[PDB]
Amino acid sequence: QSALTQPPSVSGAPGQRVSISCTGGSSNFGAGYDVHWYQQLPATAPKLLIYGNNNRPSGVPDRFSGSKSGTSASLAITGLQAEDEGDYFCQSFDTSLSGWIFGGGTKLTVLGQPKAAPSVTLFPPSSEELQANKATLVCLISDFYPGAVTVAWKADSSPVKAGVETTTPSKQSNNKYAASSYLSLTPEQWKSHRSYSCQVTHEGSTVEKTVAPTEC
Amino acid sequence: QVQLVQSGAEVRNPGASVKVSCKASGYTFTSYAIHWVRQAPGHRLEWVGRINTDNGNTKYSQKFHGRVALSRDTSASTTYMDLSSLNSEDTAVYYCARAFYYSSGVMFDSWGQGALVTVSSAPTKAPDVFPIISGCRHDNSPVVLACLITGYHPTSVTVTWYMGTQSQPQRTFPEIQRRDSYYMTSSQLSTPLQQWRQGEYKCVVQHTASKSKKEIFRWPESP
Repeated sequence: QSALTQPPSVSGAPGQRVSISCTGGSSNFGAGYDVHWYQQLPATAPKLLIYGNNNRPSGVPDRFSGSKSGTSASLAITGLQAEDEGDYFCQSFDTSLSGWIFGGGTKLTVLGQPKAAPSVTLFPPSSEELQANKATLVCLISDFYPGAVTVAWKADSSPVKAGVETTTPSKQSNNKYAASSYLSLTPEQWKSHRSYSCQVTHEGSTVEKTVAPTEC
Repeated sequence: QVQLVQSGAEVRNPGASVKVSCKASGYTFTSYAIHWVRQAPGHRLEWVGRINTDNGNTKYSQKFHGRVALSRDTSASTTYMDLSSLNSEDTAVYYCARAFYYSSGVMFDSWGQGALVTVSSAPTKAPDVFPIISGCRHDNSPVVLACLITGYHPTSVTVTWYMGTQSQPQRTFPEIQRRDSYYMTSSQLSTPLQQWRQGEYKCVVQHTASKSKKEIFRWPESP
């Protein structure tokens, strides 16, 4: 590989221990360059958290600890505090691209309420929309905590990543989260498949809903 | 203290240019290199380039190629990023970081606040509202009513569902900018529907930026 991989969501009770894994390619971590960690608190600039695998700048609490062995690095956070809630990503250097590389980012949530798996509804293109020579699949996601999901579309059994436009989660009025994802298609492609499927992943479970052109 | 400050937010049209600054203070401006990193909505961070703040040597990311230029003015204590031939994918927040040394390599120990750049070529337009539905009216599967609200600018819209005269609970969903710089969002009637009534429920969409109220009170029979 030539890029870093992280879990999208990591949760923890106040005071517990959590972990975040950064997976690297041979061209990066197997290339002698150490891993850096940065935290991005809400509406703040990214802060240098851990430099040189396990070193800590003066100002970062000792609760954050770093490790790296082989090709996988892990960031440990003991005694989870509400101040830690934010986004975290890893950084390294790649020799095949001769440049820097970053990770997908991990949202750390400090639990303030019990978890809730998302409820999902999939919507086919409307009749008025198809008469306007347009087609859009609407995947609605609501009432989930912590607020971080991963949406994957697929035409029939094969995955599709083109035309996907997913929204970031937004806190509802009852401290839960809602999101949505849209798959823009031509009316030709819609009737050119037996079914479409929206796939939502959240805290160790994936729910999938399916709609067919012939359905209703 | 080491601190980096950048220019304010910029809004441009597709295919144009933008020049964002990155002013340094609290250390020797020519001693440590400055990098540039951007992050698009829904993507990870992406490295742009490194500029040698002494002799002026620049190293750019291969993905950007001839699109970007990094300049220096030692007297001004500022680095610039000039990006040409913009498009919808360039809507992002652009950061600058300082390169600091440590016992085994290079380190980014200071980041700027970031500058938001929006590539939007959209006039003030009222939204289109389509009635979308989940389930058949032909099954005992519950029916979920929603309204699809796409093709407007700028944010935001205000939705309210009605059963006759009384307001009905709804679900609010975020608004996302499309590739064509237009926005779209959805609203869903909360309670699933047991029976079928015609014209009883209705969603009302209000967009004060264009002084318009568009409401739908009929879900056509399915295709």
